[PDB]
Amino acid sequence: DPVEVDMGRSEENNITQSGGTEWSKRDKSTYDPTDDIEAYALNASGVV
Amino acid sequence: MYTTAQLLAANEQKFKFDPLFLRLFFRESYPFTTEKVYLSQIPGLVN
Amino acid sequence: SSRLFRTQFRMVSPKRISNPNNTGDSRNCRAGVQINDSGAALGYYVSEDGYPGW
Amino acid sequence: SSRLFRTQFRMVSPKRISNPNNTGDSRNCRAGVQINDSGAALGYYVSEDGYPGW
Repeated sequence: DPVEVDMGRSEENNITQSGGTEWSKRDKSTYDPTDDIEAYALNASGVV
Repeated sequence: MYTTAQLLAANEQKFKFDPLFLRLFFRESYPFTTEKVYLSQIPGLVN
Repeated sequence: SSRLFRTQFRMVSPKRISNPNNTGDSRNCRAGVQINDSGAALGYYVSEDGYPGW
Repeated sequence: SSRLFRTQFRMVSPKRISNPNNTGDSRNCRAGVQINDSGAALGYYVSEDGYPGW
């Protein structure tokens, strides 16, 4: 039978890039992904 | 009634909190034995 | 290990030893002193030097 | 090198010992007496004579 395992992962830890800023909607030369990775790591509840 | 569950370690869910202000700029501290306090700021401009 | 003797002393004021968080006093816990059933002292809850009191 | 001993002594008034720039008291810098965590004195912020007051 199907058995469910839900760790309780809050959904904001499962970010999708959908919108107008996925990764390719920015120039490779100009943009810096450091801001995005910092924003993602903001809500982590622990040192990454 | 007869499940006999076994408990593992639970989380703690700490809070991201580091002052930097009550440890950087506010090194000084005082009590109040009076109802109010006074602050003096005297400008010095000599001619 | 610079000295041949590793023993050093430190005085403790009576105010420095008290019940943590100024809580109540149970049978085994009285004023920051943990004792057995018969009353023999076992452990102490010494408060750190709170000077200045901030 | 005029003497076999180059060691001298100077007494200091407590009025010459205080927090630099009249700064407030802290956990370790108390009355210009920088101390360790254990409380043992480590350094002193000595100030010269205030007289003459220029």
